[PDB]
This record gives sequence, structure tokens and C-alpha cells, in this order.
Amino acid sequence: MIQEQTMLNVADNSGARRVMCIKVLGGSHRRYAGVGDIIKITIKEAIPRGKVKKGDVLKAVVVRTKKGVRRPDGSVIRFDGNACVLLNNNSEQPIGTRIFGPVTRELRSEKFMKIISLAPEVL
Amino acid sequence: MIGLVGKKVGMTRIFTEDGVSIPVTVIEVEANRVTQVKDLANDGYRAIQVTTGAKKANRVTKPEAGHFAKAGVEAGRGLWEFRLAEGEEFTVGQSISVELFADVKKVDVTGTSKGKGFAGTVKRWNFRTQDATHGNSLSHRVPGSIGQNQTPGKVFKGKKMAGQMGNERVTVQSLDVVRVDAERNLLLVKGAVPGATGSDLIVKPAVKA
Amino acid sequence: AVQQNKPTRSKRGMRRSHDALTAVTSLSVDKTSGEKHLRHHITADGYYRGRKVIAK
Amino acid sequence: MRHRKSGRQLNRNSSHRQAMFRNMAGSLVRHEIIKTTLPKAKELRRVVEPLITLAKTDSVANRRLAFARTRDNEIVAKLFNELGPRFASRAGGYTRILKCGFRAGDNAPMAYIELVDRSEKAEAAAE
Amino acid sequence: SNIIKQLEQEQMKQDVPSFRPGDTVEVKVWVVEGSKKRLQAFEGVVIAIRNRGLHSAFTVRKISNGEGVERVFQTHSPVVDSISVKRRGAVRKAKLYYLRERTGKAARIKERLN
RNA sequence: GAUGUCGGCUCAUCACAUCCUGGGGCUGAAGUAGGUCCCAAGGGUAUGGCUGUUCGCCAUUUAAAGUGGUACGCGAGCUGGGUUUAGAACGUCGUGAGACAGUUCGGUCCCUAUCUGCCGUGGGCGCUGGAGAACUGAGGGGGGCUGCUCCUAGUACGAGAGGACCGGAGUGGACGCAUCACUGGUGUUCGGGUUGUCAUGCCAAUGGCACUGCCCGGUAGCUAAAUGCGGAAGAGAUAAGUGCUGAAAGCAUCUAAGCACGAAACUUGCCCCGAGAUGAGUUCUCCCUGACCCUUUAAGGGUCCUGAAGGAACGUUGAAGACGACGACGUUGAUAGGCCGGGUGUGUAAGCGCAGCGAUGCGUUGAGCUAACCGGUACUAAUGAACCGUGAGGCUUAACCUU
RNA sequence: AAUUCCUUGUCGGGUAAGUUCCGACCUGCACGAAUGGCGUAAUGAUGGCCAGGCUGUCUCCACCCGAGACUCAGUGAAAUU
RNA sequence: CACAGGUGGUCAGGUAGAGAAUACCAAGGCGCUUGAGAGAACUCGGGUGAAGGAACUAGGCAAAAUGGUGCCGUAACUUC
RNA sequence: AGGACCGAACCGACUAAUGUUGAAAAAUUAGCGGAUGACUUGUGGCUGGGGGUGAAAGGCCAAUCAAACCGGGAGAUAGCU
RNA sequence: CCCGGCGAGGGGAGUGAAAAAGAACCUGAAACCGUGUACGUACAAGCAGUGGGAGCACGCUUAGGCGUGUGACUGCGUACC
Repeated sequence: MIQEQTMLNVADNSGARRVMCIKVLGGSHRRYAGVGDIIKITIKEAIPRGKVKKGDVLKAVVVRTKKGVRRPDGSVIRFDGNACVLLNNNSEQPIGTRIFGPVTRELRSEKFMKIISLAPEVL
Repeated sequence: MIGLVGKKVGMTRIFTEDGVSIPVTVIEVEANRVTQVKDLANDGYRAIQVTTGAKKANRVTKPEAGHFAKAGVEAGRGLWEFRLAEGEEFTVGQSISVELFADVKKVDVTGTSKGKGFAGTVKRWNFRTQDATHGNSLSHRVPGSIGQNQTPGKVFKGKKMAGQMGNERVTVQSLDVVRVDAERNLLLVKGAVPGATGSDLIVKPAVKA
Repeated sequence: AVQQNKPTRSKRGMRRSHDALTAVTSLSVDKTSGEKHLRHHITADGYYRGRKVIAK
Repeated sequence: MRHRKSGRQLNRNSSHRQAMFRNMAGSLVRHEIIKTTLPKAKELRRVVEPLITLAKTDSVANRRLAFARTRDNEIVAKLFNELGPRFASRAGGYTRILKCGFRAGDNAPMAYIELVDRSEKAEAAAE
Repeated sequence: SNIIKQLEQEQMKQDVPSFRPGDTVEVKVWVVEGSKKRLQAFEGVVIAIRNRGLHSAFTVRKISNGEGVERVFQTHSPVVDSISVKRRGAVRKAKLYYLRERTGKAARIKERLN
């Protein structure tokens, strides 16, 4: 993410364990992310019997940071860890369907409303 | 019309009716007493001379004092003068304050001595902190090299490296005023603006088109 | 890193034109003190603007 | 960097800075008068005046609090008996800088430091 | 005696609660998305001092989830819909910093009287 | 008398034969996309791995993955893995000592800058009477990159699928700039906790010390991981080229004469440094009208009286900054400290009462204590002078005063 | 291979990797049975490889504190020439 | 050299701790002589660090991190 | 009991950070190792330069080592700068 | 006889032919750092020298481009072994 190599958490109902940043998207001539950034992930780990398996090269976007995500009111949303939601790289959007923890409301679109099942926050 | 000398005094994250809050610097705009004014027989260009803000006139010199005496007297800290930008003033005072940035919502701002001392290395120049482990010794922050060989025969002009730096300017240019707010005489400019906190500045409006 | 030839005495004197040693650049005549008045500073008997304020 | 902030950072780390100021303020309340270098007399002034403000009344509870603030039997003894009533009526300005001259042997500007209202002197030359 | 820094209090939106550490709150807010009529709430503990200026905020920890989350709500913008202060527990500190990236404890831990 | 090497990194820079957008010709190019192709140095021009390796192999970025140079750039830069690697051993060879443009393992890498450059900054003197003040531009760089999609636009063209540029719009990335409210960091001039021992005769409490003992909060500043933001309408000189009108060559033909048009580059505009620019500067404002003695006299030398406007030391000190210069400014004062209201911190002051075996809680007490900030408050220290500047300051043409 | 001209060997495996590491293969440089070989517990400040604590080495660097530099005072060298 | 270097014998006080680790400390020794100011680059020492966790480098690289005491619980291999 | 151990004191110095015109002719701090032994080490003793001495690097012999230093040969020779 | 510690160092007064013989004393260079005067340096720059030389002090300018010392400025120009 902010550094090359760097393992961070799966944030889908597709995968398990950890996955590894190879590059950032949404620009070049950098080797660091910001906040509300677009990642390039390779899967390091995850179960082969789920939709996510070792060494699929995919696109992904940030859903948590332990630095925390912000833009409109500048007021952060911080979490227990750095985490990133996988895209399909061919059809995009969240490849998984639930998770128990929430999304950042400061960087908020279709890609964060398709990845949870809490009724009192927008679906 | 003119460059209006404010003070850096306050900075605020302000709310808007978009759902966004905008980080800002808040500048006290004062009233304007115009002074002697130079016409276009004088130095060749039509400009307006202004005193915005003042001091206790215990330190004043008579040669500045005659300017204020023949026009609106205000026992000024100094003289600032301006080539036109939107227009001009009444030649003794037009009591201008927040009004100046209501016909333009864009500022250019003038280059001021930036109040960061040296700033310089690792702050506006392309140096880093170089490796410190694997027996790297006496070389931790200095570039190590800057030129090449007898080929150029010397150091290039495009390369630059200085232990220290004196008064340095360069503006942000062309940046939007977010608001001006009447009855408190407040000029809100977005985020960055040349100067430390508690600095003076000159604020000119738009010069570019 | 070193030299190439022995310096001339013109060299030494010009280099010092703006790097030699400086002091308190005189003091004023007195009015009120037991000593002679240090310019715009209090004396050791204290009387500058009034009384023995300094005693050390 | 040092910008839009005032006062003097001295040439001591913190444990050293405390231990010299603990000596100095005990000399300062006891003699009413001290001489030291001008950057150092200004920090000496700003340290001793908040202690005097807590100490301006003769009241027992502010004498117990003042012994909680500094474990010194000499500071808490001069105040609340001789010096209490001396500073009782003021609401700031419990000390003064007198710009004594330059120090001896060097061209470092010096001050004599002196409480706003005095009850004691020592007045041999600075050594 | 307060003539400037006064002008900020003249600008501030009237919505701000007066505060001491360890309130419970429910912060009523928007899903934001620019500006949107879909609302939602968050309740838990305020982990930090709200006094900041024209830019006061509620530093909630929602303490409900299984990893937790900290959310910061801007008091002076229309994102914050209404704010009720509820009862003050005990903290015996001002800011409970160990919760900014970890889940934990309530607005009350013991008692915080004289 | 040798300049100290590879690979990688620091740090770059210059030649354009341009990686790319941009203007333009052709196509065996239908339109579109390409190939072809001139013009053009301005700007942007990515990163991990295994190995001591360049190259290798592999994954990825961006619209994009360039050309060429630098004592095989740069060791009076970095490492020091490797090298004949000096030890050793492997692989090899000799009787051996000992050897390798074969190999592998850790292992020193020096120098305060004389002259020379690069960036920043000051002192001395002339700015023509002085002094202070505003100020113009001879001259030189920075931004100059570049995606996305809506409309433009299903239209020219085609057999059908299909099918463009600019312009208008919001918006991302780098590069450059400034900033500290927001969000993180720190905050040795601030509060509180806490392990241990030593102390205040003792208790309760508190403080010295162990890296500020350790720990967490923290005003104000600064700061990038956060913030705001340039990338410009217009002006001219063009390139290649599209031309007109038209010759060499009765015509034909950007071109040869002539004249319309013709790009981020170029001279600029926008920004920023700039009068020593002897091409010595313009323009505003202010102020000095006493005297005698002597010599080289557009003039200087001495002396009485006498030095204005202003300056400088000096003083506290800065939001200006290595030092200066620059600046606030000295009782006319918010310069710096206290102190108080506040933008604004912390966590419940020592003692005493009460419940309890007590730690501790609870009532006393939403307590007590507090730094830089913003505004106040003179509460506290910046005396009064002397001093550097003098009594109206060139020749000569043009303008004006008789002139 | 502490060895391999070619070769980053051929092939499986971990992986963004994969010269090294683990497993197998041999088109085997010049490996090869006292220059000794296979195999092994424990040990070396020993060599390589792997994943996790943790960490400013770095990504990308900020701020605080002190001693030189720099400030004020004192004394006052040198590589060289 | 007032120099941080090296050097054997005898004697053996406290608290907390596994101990001659280690904080402070009794008796005792003793301030290793620039100083003071500022808070530019930078050089060394010391404090602190978001998100990551070596990704920097031939190489994890000191400092940071690990440590102690009661009790549960404990692998391949083995010369048991 | 033990050329045993985790680990001091006591002694060293594989590696890191520094020093590298140093405080010190490799010491400091820190990872690190021996300590009932082939240790650590005082006192006293003993070998002299192509000669000693080496759990072996031609290592070490006055913080030194393919050969110390000094008096004679000696104005070695220098084909060379 | 003067300054100062009780010091370091010198002067003046007086001695002698001589103290420009003052105790390290013989007369006395050059390197070596500073003073004093003359003249030169604020539009300017390369082996630092020569060629031409404003000027200024001094020389009845020898009145005759000049003499002594210096030198704005500038032609031209690469140390010695």
C-alpha cells in the first residue's frame, strides 16, 4: 500500500488469511498510497476452495486503514487493521457479499454498499 | 483594485451546504486610507498608493508623514502602491475592506518572506535522508556528489545545494477565495497562503485572465 | 582538502576585513550613577532612572 | 523550528534544567536578589511567578499545596509569614528584570533579578 | 478581553453540546455521499475532548462490532442531523487513546466524583 | 608523479536523432485504428524479487515504457559482496614453495576546500544637495506533462459490423509551490499517572534520581503520511505545411517576388529574482538661507557659533532569519514575563470529614494547577544625553526664471 | 556443489518473485571412495534459506533535547607548501 | 599527559531481584577543567514516532524489540 | 567427577553503531563468547634474526615483522632515476 | 621615579666613549608580524612582467614628450630547473 511488499487483510466473503500489494493503481511514478486510494493486489494466501486463490492478480480498493480514511469533512474513520476489498478485474465491484465490520463513510459509493449486510446503514 | 494588507491571525475548517468542510486561513482585512497617489506622468503607469494598518507613530519619519498629511492621514506603518487589478479608489480614502473580493472570487497573492527560516533541504529541494546502516558513515544526508567530470569541467547551474537560505518567496498563484463574511470583516482564503502564523501579508486579487 | 602554494599577506588581511573582532562599541557620558553610565543600561550602584535598585 | 512561540530553551537537558532551577529559586526567594545571564533570568522569572501566585495568601491549604509543588522547606518558610503579605495584593507581576550590563570575561548581556517587593538584600559583587 | 478569537464564536453553528469526558451520546448523521436524505446513527463512547473551535467533533468508538470502529463526526456541518449528550460515566482520564485503533470499554469504568 | 573499480544506491545533468501530446504531408489509408512521416527540447519520463551479475527469468504500473553521453558519469560520494580476492577451501594444476580476465565466505576504504565553480547572504562606496519613502524593467529561470468519460458526433465514409478531431464539462496521477485549520507525528518552558530507592525527625502526602527513569494526555509552533494549488485567456516571430495570386518553364506548381493562415516550443503574457543596468535610474515627500582666516581653487584646508530632515550605537526582542540584512519597538509602549477573558489543556489539588479490617471510593471540590496563542491589562524593565549627518550643494547644451 | 565452459542448468514446488532454498533429473566441466565418501545427536560470535514478534534501515520523513558547526568569549594547530 | 586504555593480592554494608545482572544507596570516593547562547546545514550522542514490517543493502542493521518469578503445557530427531 | 551448560564478576573481541588530521597507534557502547579449565593470571625463570618461538597465518619476536637493531667490511653496487 | 600581585614587561632619571654596549649585552642580514608616511585601489578581472601612461608629492618640469617614487587605465604577452 504505503510500502511495496506489504501484506494486508482480505475484506470479502470470497477469501481467507492475507494478500499482498504488488503496485498502486490510479497513477504511476509513485511507490506509496494515500487515503481513499486504488490498489493492485496479488493474492499471497487464501483457501483454494473459495473464489479467491493463490496468485490470482486482481484489482482492489481500500475499505479500512489503521491510519484511517478521509476526504469530505476531513474527519477520519479508523479501524483495527489495514484492509482492502477485491474487485473482479473484468466486471469489478465487490467479489464477496458479507462482512461483520463496517465501511468508511468518508469514501463511499457502490463498492462499499455491496460488501455488507447491515440494514441501518445504506444498502 | 489594490493589494490589501491583512494579518495572519486565525485558521479554520469551515462548513458548507455540500456535505464538505473546507480547511481555510482567516485574514483580518482592515479599512483603507489612500495616500498621495502617483498619476501616469509619475514613473509612467497609473497606480494607487494605500495605507492599510498602522503603528503608534513614535518611530515615524517626516518624509513618509507628508504623504499621509496631504491625503487621508492615518500615521501609517508604511506605503504600498498598486497597478490596477479590477479598478482604482477615491484619491484620499474609499474605506475598502471585505468588498474588494466580491467582483472576483480569485486571488493571486504577492511573494512574501515565508517565515520558515531555511526550509530548504528536505522541505522544498529534492534531497533525502540517505542510508545510515550497513557501515554508511560520514555520509547520511549530504548528496555525496552534485557534478560529473572534466567533460562539463565544473558544477552545473541547474544543480543547486545550500547549507542555509535567506528570504525566499514564490506564491501558490490563482487560488480561490471560498468566502468573504461581512460584519466581522473576515477574509477566508482556502488552505495554503505565504507566511507563518502572526505574519503580515499583502493580498492582491486576480491579475491573470 | 589541502593547498597548492603558500599564501600571500594580502590574502590574510582581506579575509579579515569582515571577520575580525568586535566589542561593546563605546558607552555614553553619565548623569545619575556612581560609575560612568553604560549606554541605555543600569549601573552596579543602581541609579539610572532612580534609587539603588541594583546593590550587587 | 522555533516560530510563533516565545521564551528561551537554555543549554540543559530536562533533569539538569530542573536541578539548577531548584537551586536557583531557593536562592532567589531567600535573598530577594540574584544575578544571572539575560536568557536565563527570563526563564527564572517565568518559573518563579506561578509559584508566588499559589503562595500569595497566608492560608494553610495553599502552604500545604505549595510543599506538594516543590519539596523545599526554605521556599515555603519565607513565604506565608514574611513574604505572603508582601505579594498578597497583586494579581501578577511578582518579579522584575533589571538589565545590569554585560557579564564579565565575555560579551553575553546579563540581568540582576529582583522580586517586585523586597524584604532582604545580599549585595557584594557577582562571583 | 476577547475581541478576536471572539469572531469564531460568532461563526460557530449553535448545535454544539457543552462537554466533559466520558459521555455516551448518539450521533445522528447522513451517509454523506455529497449530500443525501438517507440517514444512520452511531452510539458508544466519545473517546476524546470535543473542544477544537469552528470544527468541534465527536470522536466516537462504536464498541459494538467484533473488530470495532472509531468514527469522527463534524458538529458544524449539516452531516450531523441532531446530537443528544446523555449521562457522563467515569474515565478517570480525558482521552482513552488505546481505543483509536482497538475495541474496548464503555463510557463508564468506575466512578469519577470528588 | 596513475583521477579509486564492478553491480546497486545517492546525486544528477547535458546532445535531440522526441517515449508521448501538439501543428502538418503520404498511404498498396474507404471511415475508424495503424503503418508512413516532417516540425519541435518545453514538461512529465514508475517498482519488488532471487544473484556479489549488467544481462536473466517473472509480476506489475502508466496513455507511455525513449534515443545518446558523462576518467566503463560521480569513491577530495556511498557500500566493500566480489575481484589474482592476498587467509582458507572448492574446482584446477605442480615435487613443492605457489598460481587463476575460474569460484565461493566474512573483512579497513582516508583528507577541516588554497585557487576554480554551484546556491544564499552581508559589509564599503557612487545613485550628483541631503534624507526617508514609493517604484519601472535592460536581463534570467519556474508552471509548460498527461489519462478518463458526457456532450461534441452515428456525421463524412461503408458492403455490413462499425465510424474522428477540436471545443464545452466535471475529475484523477505526476512535477512545482505554499500551508498547518483538518488528519497523523512531535511538543525536555503544561497536567496527571506509575515501577524502585533515597529524603523531608515520624504519618499522610510530596520531590531528587534511574536516557525527559518510564507512561499517557497537551497549548502554540513546525511537519507530510495531511492540506490547499499552478499547468493561463491573449500578443507576436514562426516551423513543417495548407494556401492565394504567380514566375523561373506563355501553363503548371506553400514560393521564386508578393500577401491571408500555420504548435505545448520560441519572444512573452502569469509567477518569481532584478538599477553597479556607470545605459549610474525615474517619481513622491521632507529639510538645512550664521561668520572669518588661507591655497591647488566647477575645489579643498583650519576655526568660532553650529549640524535640520535623518541616521547609527544602544534596549527588550521577533510571527524575519547561520550571521546579518529584514522586523516589532523603548512608558507615545501589548516588545517579553506575570495575570485575566477566550479560541483552548488536564482529570479530580495538600489537608479535613464519612463508610470500611484497608487500599480506596464518596462529601468538602466539575476541584486544584497551566507554556509559547488571540484580545486585554503597564502589574514589571527598556533614564536623560552625547555622537555620524551642517548653515541652500558642478561644468555645458535643450526647457523655464529678464535669462 | 564453497566445484558446472554453456546455464539466470532440465523439471516439480513455495511465489508478483525464485540465480539461492526444498524435492527430483542428468545433455555429468575437471565430483567420486583417506586431497576420503555416505549418515547422525550435540556444538560454532560459522555459511545459506524460510515464516512470524518487533523495530526510522527504508517506503517518505517530522518534531524535541544536548555537544561541536553556527552565536558570544578564550587559546589556536594541520594534510599541504 | 589531568588518558575513556591496561594490571594481580586482601577485605566484604542496604532495599527490591534468580545472582558479584540490575535502579537507587550506607561509609567512602568523586565532578575525567572550555564555558555560556542559539536551535541554519550537517556531524555524533539521547528521546519519540502514523500506516507497513526490512519491502534499504552483498547482508535485519547495533540502539528499538527479547529478558524475570510461580504455575499449566510442551514437537520432529537422538549418541535417549 | 566433568577440556559440560544459561551466565556474570574477572578476561577476550566474531559482528553492529561511532571513531576513521581519534580520548585511545581498535578503544568506546551494544549484539557476543570462556569462567572449576587446553581457563583466567600475578610472581619468578628461560630461547636472539634466515635465529628463535608458533593448538600453523611465514603467524610473532619492545601496542611492529618472509627476518629487529647497532658497530666494522662500506664511499657494497646502481647497468638507473 | 611611573603602571602591576606579591607578577610579566617596558619607559623615564642617572652612569659610560658607546646602552642604535643594558646584562641572552660583540657589528648585523633574510624569513618572520605590525606600525608610520608617500602615492594607488568603488565599473572591473589571467605567471603579475614589459611597452605607452593620466595623475600626485617632490625636482628653478632641463621651459624642451623630462627626473625620482608610485600608478588609474590600457597595447602585448603562457614560471624556472
